[PDB]
Amino acid sequence: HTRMFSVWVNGVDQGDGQNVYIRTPPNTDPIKDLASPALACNVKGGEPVPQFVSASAGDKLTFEWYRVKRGDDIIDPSHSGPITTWIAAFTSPTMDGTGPVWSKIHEEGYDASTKSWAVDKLIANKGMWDFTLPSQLKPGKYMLRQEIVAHHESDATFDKNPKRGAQFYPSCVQVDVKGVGGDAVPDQAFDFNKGYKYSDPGIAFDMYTDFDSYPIPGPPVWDA
Ligand SMILES: OC[C@H]1O[C@@H](O[C@H]2[C@H](O)[C@@H](O)[C@H](O[C@H]3[C@H](O)[C@@H](O)[C@H](O[C@H]4[C@H](O)[C@@H](O)[C@H](O[C@H]5[C@H](O)[C@@H](O)[C@H](O[C@H]6[C@H](O)[C@@H](O)[C@H](O)O[C@@H]6CO)O[C@@H]5CO)O[C@@H]4CO)O[C@@H]3CO)O[C@@H]2CO)[C@H](O)[C@@H](O)[C@@H]1O
Ligand SMILES: [Cu+2]
Repeated sequence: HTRMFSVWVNGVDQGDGQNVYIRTPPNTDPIKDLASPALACNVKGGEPVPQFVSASAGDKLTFEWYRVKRGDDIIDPSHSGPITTWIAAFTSPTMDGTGPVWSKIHEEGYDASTKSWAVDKLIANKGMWDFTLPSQLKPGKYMLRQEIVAHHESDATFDKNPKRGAQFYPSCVQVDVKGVGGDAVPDQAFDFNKGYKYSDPGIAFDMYTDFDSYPIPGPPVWDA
């Protein structure tokens, strides 16, 4: 259990984002049903918030996460798994992030050298998660989506044991991308309800064995 507090732009906190520029769900509960409309932007994903983060293409962004209170333990260390970041054009305000619209822009999963997960790193860096807005990206509004997947109970699938299964923690942020950017339009058009399946070995994943690597679900990072 976890959710986002604010976004930082080149190391500058834009201030509490919850129901401002983040589509903040009412609590920290996980999505587990891969058929749920909420898989994409969580439980209030379809409700506009009034603001957009201001950034230029190429800018470094930091997503800041918390569990109960800002600056706390962030998420339970049991909750090992990867952290992926996505982009989609802002089609209309009542978009909810369903359909074939997403391109993946960053991922960290399992680092075998350190035996460290993305989540272990999120914790040790106090809920701060960094990535870059592609410098080639075309100026305009987009939704960013960033997702912690936790695998403490991914050793079964939800469809077989509803009391278990992988847990998805998606956060969608509204961003007005300015500066020069380039001509890149995100064009992987990945659909989460279609594209995440119980058969994916990055979902049906047993973290309680001697494993050497973790296959992160979805396409590779957008070639930009
Ligand atoms: O399978 C074989 C292997 O098993 C391993 O053991 C595993 C085991 O399999 C697995 O089932 C187990 O799972 C437990 C997790 O480890 C543990 O983290 C999890 O704790 C949850 C807890 O269930 C939940 O209630 C709690 O909810 C909080 C939430 O954190 C918090 O954000 C929210 O806060 C709200 C405030 O209260 C409110 O004031 C404010 O306004 O809103 C906030 C939210 O917006 O409150 C809720 C409820 O109070 O979250 C915690 C986690 O943070 O429990 C799981 C059990 O169901 O893990 C085991 C390992 O750890 C063996 O280890 C291995 O040997 C075997 O091979
Ligand atoms: Cu949890």
